[PDB]
Amino acid sequence: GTKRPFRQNLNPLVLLLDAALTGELEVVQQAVKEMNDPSQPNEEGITALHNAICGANYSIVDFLITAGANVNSPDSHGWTPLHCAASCNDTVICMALVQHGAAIFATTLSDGATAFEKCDPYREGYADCATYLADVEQSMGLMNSGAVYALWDYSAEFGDELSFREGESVTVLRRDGPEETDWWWAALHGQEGYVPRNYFGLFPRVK
Repeated sequence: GTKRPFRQNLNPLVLLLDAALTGELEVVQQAVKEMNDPSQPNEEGITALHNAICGANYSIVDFLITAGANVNSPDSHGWTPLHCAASCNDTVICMALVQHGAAIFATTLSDGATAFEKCDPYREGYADCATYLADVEQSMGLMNSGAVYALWDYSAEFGDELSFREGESVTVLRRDGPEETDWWWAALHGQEGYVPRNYFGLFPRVK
């Protein structure tokens, strides 16, 4: 025990990530106060919220979302918190993410899969989680008078596309245009144009 010298400047992120994973709510709470950024990723693109979800620590998921953890943060492989939650058929976490601004149509980096597609047919809760995510997919651009919330800036690359800012309420006019499966015809400040599905949530972010 003698030999190892003590560290004077421990990294709150390393403590946060470990706590989020093992299930140490109080450690996570103190670590969040300490640093600016709870949503800060490690090398792999893994956040407190990722670890909390894979650890199945519902109390820490809830605390991290409320404190304004990035519900859309992709890891190295383009897996969002919603992808991870779906892969465990975790309907309760899927609901909490969607309700705090998760992008239902977000696609992974390699092979371009949605959260719905990551549901595990050989584990409890498959039907419940698949049903929920498919219902959110259906509901998007239909609920809230077609209003959906931009989760990033976008710059039109053709004249029939709509530019928009992070946070802006965009109104979907037509979804199922057979001409585009990944794009909606939408309205913002009396402009009309195609917007990409995967940029939007059913609810806004927390600040």
